Amino acid sequence: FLTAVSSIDTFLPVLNEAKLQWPTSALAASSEELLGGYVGSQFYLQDGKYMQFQIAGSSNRCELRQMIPDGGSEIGWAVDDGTTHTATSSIVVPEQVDGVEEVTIMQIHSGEAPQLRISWIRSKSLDGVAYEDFIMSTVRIGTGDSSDNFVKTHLADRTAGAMSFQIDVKDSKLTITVNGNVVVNGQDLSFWDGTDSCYFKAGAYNNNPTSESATARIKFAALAWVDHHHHH
Ligand SMILES: O=C(O)[C@H]1O[C@@H](O[C@H]2[C@H](O)[C@H](O)[C@H](O[C@H]3[C@H](O)[C@H](O)[C@@H](O)O[C@@H]3C(=O)O)O[C@@H]2C(=O)O)[C@@H](O)[C@@H](O)[C@@H]1O
Ligand SMILES: O=C(O)[C@H]1O[C@@H](O[C@H]2[C@H](O)[C@H](O)[C@H](O[C@H]3[C@H](O)[C@H](O)[C@H](O)O[C@@H]3C(=O)O)O[C@H]2C(=O)O)[C@@H](O)[C@@H](O)[C@@H]1O
Ligand SMILES: [Cl-]
Repeated sequence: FLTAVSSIDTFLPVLNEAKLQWPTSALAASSEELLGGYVGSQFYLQDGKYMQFQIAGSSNRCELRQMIPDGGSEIGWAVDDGTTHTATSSIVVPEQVDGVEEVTIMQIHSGEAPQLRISWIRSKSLDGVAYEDFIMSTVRIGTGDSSDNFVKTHLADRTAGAMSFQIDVKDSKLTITVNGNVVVNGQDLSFWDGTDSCYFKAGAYNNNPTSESATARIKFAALAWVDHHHHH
């Protein structure tokens, strides 16, 4: 039988602050249900150690969405509220099966748009450089479709071993740290000033596959939203 993520202590803090959306943004499991042992092939404990997400289908997801802690409702915060908002993770990205082309593994999202997606990418050129099998950040600085609305950055080549990420937002600026090294340093998020509906996400969100049957798979060794105010 499949082992539940809540059967160990590692992920209990974030599970107390998230709902699971699967296979779309529809509710699969509340925070209470996650803490109570919700499990399926889409969301189970691998190797006694990893919170593993799996999903097939274009634009489908198996993803945690940040909630107010202790049974609360959906959270919404602003890039310019003066608080530092932080998400941390340690992720093992396996080799992806044929047909999977991009898997979003962490986000900042709002009611209307993704401010930030960190994604694995099979193949893409950025600023005239071709990259394969790598982790990318995609930041929106507008809501349009033209390339001027996005800042897309190579973060790191995918590693077999765990890779650490940290996302920080403070005073309308974004920092992304990968394996302890700052890769994105103070990216401007001020376009989003006053949007009070932002939240963190993490898991597997499958983008532009070439086969809707192909199953994306992502293993988390750690995941947390870090509260700089220590509300207790
Ligand atoms: O390599 C490129 O720059 C390609 O960008 C394509 O447009 C992207 C866009 O930059 C961005 O990555 C966007 O991301 C969306 C995501 O895939 C999901 O649909 C959801 O999260 O919404 C995201 C968003 O709207 O920000 O996806 C588009 C896209 O549809 O591919 C094109 O410009 C492409 O021609 C170009 O090669
Ligand atoms: O286009 C998407 O799939 C976006 O969905 C976003 O989640 C929303 C979405 O409305 C979703 O259906 C669900 O809606 C909830 C909503 O949270 C509301 O507050 C209440 O919980 O009932 C609604 C419902 O059950 O329909 O959750 C929403 C949310 O903001 O959490 C995100 O998953 C986006 O990332 C996505 O692009
Ligand atoms: Cl799409």
